[PDB]
Amino acid sequence: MLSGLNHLTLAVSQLAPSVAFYQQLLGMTLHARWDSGAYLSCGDLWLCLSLDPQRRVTPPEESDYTHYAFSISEADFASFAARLEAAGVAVWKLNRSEGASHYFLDPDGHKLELHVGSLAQRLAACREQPYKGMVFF
Amino acid sequence: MLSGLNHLTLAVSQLAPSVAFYQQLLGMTLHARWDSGAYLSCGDLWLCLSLDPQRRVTPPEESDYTHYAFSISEADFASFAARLEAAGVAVWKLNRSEGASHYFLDPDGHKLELHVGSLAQRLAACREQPYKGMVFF
Ligand SMILES: CCOC(=O)c1cn[nH]c1C(F)(F)F
Ligand SMILES: CCOC(=O)c1cn[nH]c1C(F)(F)F
Ligand SMILES: [Mn+2]
Ligand SMILES: [Mn+2]
Repeated sequence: MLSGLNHLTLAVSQLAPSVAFYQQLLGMTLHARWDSGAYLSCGDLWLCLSLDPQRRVTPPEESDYTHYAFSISEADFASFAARLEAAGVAVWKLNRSEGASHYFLDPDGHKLELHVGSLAQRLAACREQPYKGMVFF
Repeated sequence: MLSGLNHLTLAVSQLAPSVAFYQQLLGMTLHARWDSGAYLSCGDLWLCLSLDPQRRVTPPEESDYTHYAFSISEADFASFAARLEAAGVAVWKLNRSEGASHYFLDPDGHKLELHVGSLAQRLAACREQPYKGMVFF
């Protein structure tokens, strides 16, 4: 069967600023780069940045809710979010509808998130403050 | 410091067919559903389906290369690809890279992939045959 995400590939319009964002600003590990892409890791996540002439820099009001959340500890969350804010990283959402999260944009408008907590923790929180019509299996 | 992918959220235009696709066709575990979304798991992956009227059913020629690859063993790959083919799931690309890959579309046109092989396997292959302009770190 399927077991886990093998990799996440993000199309990027300009490779160098995107590599810098994920490696320098977000602290991911850069393993390789080439004329048309880069491979990074974030813990056990394999991230590929793929230079794509079709990628457009997309304002958040023009894209749907598809988004990518990265895990961060409760101890590190607030200072990392504040550092992104002070660095001028654009945002896309403010209301915490799914727990402790910070919503921010990459250089091409990919919708990213810092989140504290696992799926198990989110299900437990939802039992007390469920979403409308929620059923648990 | 970021420790991995916390969750992947896909915006969907119709919740019921998307739940059917990810749970029944792709075999992911459904943990909860509410009027506007669902939580599933696939190995370590936390997947959220979020009902979003802004989601367009998007032909693959009209979206960029951003895509989501799921892990499967080599031994299971061919029968899973055949299951998708029997279900009429469209393919958006042929494999031309190392490691088995099957490139398929979800009901809204999200670009998915089945892939066999890790980042370490890819890096080893690239060291032997580097892409144009490739540098390692
Ligand atoms: C850590 C300094 O970097 C930034 O503030 C920033 C903001 N957007 N991209 C960056 C980058 F690429 F330099 F990492
Ligand atoms: C793709 C090889 O280039 C690199 O790894 C790299 C890293 N900083 N700058 C480069 C450059 F200029 F070659 F694009
Ligand atoms: Mn989220
Ligand atoms: Mn891929």
